[PDB]
Amino acid sequence: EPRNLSEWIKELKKASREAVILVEGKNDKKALSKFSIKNVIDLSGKRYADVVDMLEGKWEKVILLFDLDTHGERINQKMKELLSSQGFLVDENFRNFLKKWNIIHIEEIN
Amino acid sequence: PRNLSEWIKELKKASREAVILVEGKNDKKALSKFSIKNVIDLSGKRYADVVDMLEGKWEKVILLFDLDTHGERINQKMKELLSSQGFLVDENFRNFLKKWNIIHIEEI
Repeated sequence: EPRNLSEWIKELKKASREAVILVEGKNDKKALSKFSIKNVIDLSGKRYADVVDMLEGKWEKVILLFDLDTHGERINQKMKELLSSQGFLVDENFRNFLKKWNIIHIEEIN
Repeated sequence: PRNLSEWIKELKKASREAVILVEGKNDKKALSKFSIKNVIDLSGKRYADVVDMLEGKWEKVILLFDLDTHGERINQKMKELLSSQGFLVDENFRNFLKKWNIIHIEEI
């Protein structure tokens, strides 16, 4: 749907009122904050189960936004499997959309 | 160490006296192939989980995070945390990789 990064960010912000965004680092969270996207959880420094416990009974959907490099893909797969196993709806549409553009690290949006 | 082979030999020796910290499970697996087993992977753990695992058991920790931006940030974070908690932090092995331009532990 989005034609450019600007529209992608607008759509992500709207979606963030209905689902939590998961990223790897604090800097990824900061980059999103600049675009007024605040409903974000950074994984580094947390057990995977900590994310589950934080979302339980509060959010049903999670938007996965890990980097598009090998490191990010492994984490993406791990969290996708974990969250789905715990009953959460996993949204990969936003991350998959970025695969068509020249970007690897979410931090690049800043 | 004069080369990567000796670096591995020295790291293995040092791993009997200090714990090695890496970012991922795959980095840990890579070291395991060289019979270096005293390694903790950070992904999936709270920074404080590492402190609790080492307290009273190990006094020194060898930092072996990748040299990329992601790795350097984690290296600085763990260096500051571990030192604040009383652990001796060893960056000598990692710095040798910097010298040989070895960015990822999995590359070894």
